[PDB]
Amino acid sequence: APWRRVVYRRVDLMEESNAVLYYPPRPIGDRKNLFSTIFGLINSNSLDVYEYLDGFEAFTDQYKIKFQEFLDRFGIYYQPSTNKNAELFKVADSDIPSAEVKAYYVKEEWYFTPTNSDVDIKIQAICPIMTGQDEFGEVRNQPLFWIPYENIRPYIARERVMLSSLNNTRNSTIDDFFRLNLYKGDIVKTENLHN
Amino acid sequence: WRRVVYRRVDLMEESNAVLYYPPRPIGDRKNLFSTIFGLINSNSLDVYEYLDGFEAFTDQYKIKFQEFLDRFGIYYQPSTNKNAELFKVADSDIPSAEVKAYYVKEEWYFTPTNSDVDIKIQAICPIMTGQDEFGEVRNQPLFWIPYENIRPYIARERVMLSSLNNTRNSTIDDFFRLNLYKGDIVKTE
Repeated sequence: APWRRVVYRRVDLMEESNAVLYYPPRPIGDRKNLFSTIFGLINSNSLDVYEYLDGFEAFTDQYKIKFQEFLDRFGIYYQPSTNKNAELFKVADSDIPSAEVKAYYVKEEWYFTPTNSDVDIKIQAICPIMTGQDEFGEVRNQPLFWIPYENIRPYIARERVMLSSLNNTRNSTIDDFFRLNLYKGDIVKTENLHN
Repeated sequence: WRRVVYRRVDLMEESNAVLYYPPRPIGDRKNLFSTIFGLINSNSLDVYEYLDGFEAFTDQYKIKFQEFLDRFGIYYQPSTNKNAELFKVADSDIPSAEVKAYYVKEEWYFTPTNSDVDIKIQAICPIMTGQDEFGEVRNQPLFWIPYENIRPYIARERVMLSSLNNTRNSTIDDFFRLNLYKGDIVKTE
């Protein structure tokens, strides 16, 4: 009787509708983009992120990202932290690949409501995709990790963003952008859920 | 004296086709990736995480086979004999046909003899080409194999080479040790 599916969408930050998640490419003054926010939150032990696996998502302790391994894997320069409670490592903004994350994978869950006869679309998780040259000169698109939407929601609910579709209200947040499905992207995968 | 050189070895090229031969195990004949995969599954080979910028052959970066299978979407089932294999993996799900290149890490020794450049293989990295869960075709370095770890096994793997006038005594170890592979330098340290 219940009718559910999982939909994965590729959200390109170069498109006007999604540009809000990219500006500024590197932090300027008080403003930073979504990736710079995410990176800062992982470094401050405020956000649990999970390994990108090809074919499924597992938000378990086994697949929880080991931040140092992540930094070493993607060649991000770091130094020891002078206060382990504030940050796991000392990482300068210029070494953070916030300008290189030009797309996100967005996992949604579609739920049929019996009484309403309508379908509810709810964001479940997001995955930043980094574009850049590897150590061997190859340009690669690399999904970095999965962020369960519940983990990031308290922080993006406190991040104000201007949206032309919302007539540039100063009350809209990044959480509103995702919850209200204001992002645009193509469906890259679908999975029917079998209860 | 020493210098680290990385070479991309394309398995499609005639000179390197011997490492790709056959794309999947034809009865008893298996290619280099199939041998590697089989040894990791039988707990006979230690392989290490591919890191962008450096190689660390330490316990911290040792590949965990199940995590590797999950990460690269290789279908597996529980093993019926844990002593022979960690997991039951069908040949069609083993990406032996999708590994069409390797990164080869070389140590160059130079001397004061003259310009003796002696090239010693240090490690190899299979590169898998294929579509991910989201339809994107990607080139993915899988892991680093220290050459010493694989050497005793590929020293027992016979291969026919036209450059060696098809002797039945040449091994895959000879192919690597004698620098019979061909490829472009992609990085120098």
